[PDB]
Amino acid sequence: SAKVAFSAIRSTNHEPSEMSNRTMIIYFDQVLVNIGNNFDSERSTFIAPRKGIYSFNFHVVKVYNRQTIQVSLMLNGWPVISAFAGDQDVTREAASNGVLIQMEKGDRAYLKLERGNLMGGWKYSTFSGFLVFPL
Amino acid sequence: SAKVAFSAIRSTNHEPSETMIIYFDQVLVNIGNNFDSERSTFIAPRKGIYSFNFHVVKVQTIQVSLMLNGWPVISAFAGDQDVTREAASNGVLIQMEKGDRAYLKLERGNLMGGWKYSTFSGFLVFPL
Amino acid sequence: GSAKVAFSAIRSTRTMIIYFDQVLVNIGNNFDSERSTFIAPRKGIYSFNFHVVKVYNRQTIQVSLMLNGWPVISAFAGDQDVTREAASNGVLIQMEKGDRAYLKLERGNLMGGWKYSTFSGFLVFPL
Ligand SMILES: *[C@@H]1O[C@H](CO)[C@@H](O)[C@H](O)[C@H]1NC(C)=O
Repeated sequence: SAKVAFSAIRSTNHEPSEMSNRTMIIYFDQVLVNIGNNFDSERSTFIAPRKGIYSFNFHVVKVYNRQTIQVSLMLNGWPVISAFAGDQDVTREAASNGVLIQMEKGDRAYLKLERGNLMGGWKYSTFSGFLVFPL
Repeated sequence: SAKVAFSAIRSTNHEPSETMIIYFDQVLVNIGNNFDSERSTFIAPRKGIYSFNFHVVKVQTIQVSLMLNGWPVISAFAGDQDVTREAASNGVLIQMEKGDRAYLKLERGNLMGGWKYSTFSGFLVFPL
Repeated sequence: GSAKVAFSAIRSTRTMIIYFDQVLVNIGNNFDSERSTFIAPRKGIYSFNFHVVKVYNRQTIQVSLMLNGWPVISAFAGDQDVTREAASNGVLIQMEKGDRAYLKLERGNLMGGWKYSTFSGFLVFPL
């Protein structure tokens, strides 16, 4: 209803599943907040419970930054915003962006690795979201 | 009044138009219409705490300062190393009055090749 | 009233706790100790975001958001040659009354200082 919020973090440097390599969906294992449980089980897809304005924020951190990576915030399979990183030799680098989106009942919001790979594991990556107000 | 929010994106790599103000053509969210027509200015409709967030993406060292009534409040920097793209990002909460104007100014550098994928967001957290 | 909790601070000109002298917003006065410290007044979901600016070029820094002396999220800037690189991250947290949230310089020393570093947070909704 009025209180919907999720907060996830990848607490581990493990490689992606070969199921996750296909779908190109970035998943998060450690869930710090899930109010209304609309952020589902390690699929890392948010299901809008009702109509309203929602906030979204992500940071995709990588240990290996050789090849460029592009992360796109998806809405029902269509990209909304994008973040860019890679082509670096650094300690750790984050591809980060945030946006507010008007959602209708049942929309799906998730992160897709449009380009690059998650070799060496993404760790300390974050994905947050909450309902600002329903409309 | 109670529910105020905006959200905009630079959807094309087009060169800037003629004031040193970074505008965004694609508006996802505008609740209350307090974010003006295809430019960067948000006008506070009531006293309260407002959230603001911006990610200005480029393709030289540019400084983006979040302006409030003509003075800078926070600043972001994007030193151009050997990269395809780079973002100057920051965010803050500000206490604002009815009539205050928050917008993004490009203090240093220029945006050529476009500032595509740059975002700007903001909403009223609670009134006062 | 009790449902309105928000703070935001910048850094202008020990336990490795980063501080932000200029306080833009403090509603409820629950951010104190001349830094990014903040005690939750009530149980609920709180938002947090921070940008720690790596001023000097050749350094590497790591900033960890702390919850009662334990890291929750980490931000990284360094091993590069770019001036004023931001170690940034954000998270929502479930917290109870008395929980302390602050920023710790986990690795490195902010050289050239840190300036235009921001640290803000607010109560999304109580529980
Ligand atoms: C998924 O792709 C990454 C990057 O190539 C690889 O390291 C990982 O092993 C792949 N997953 C599986 C299950 O092989």
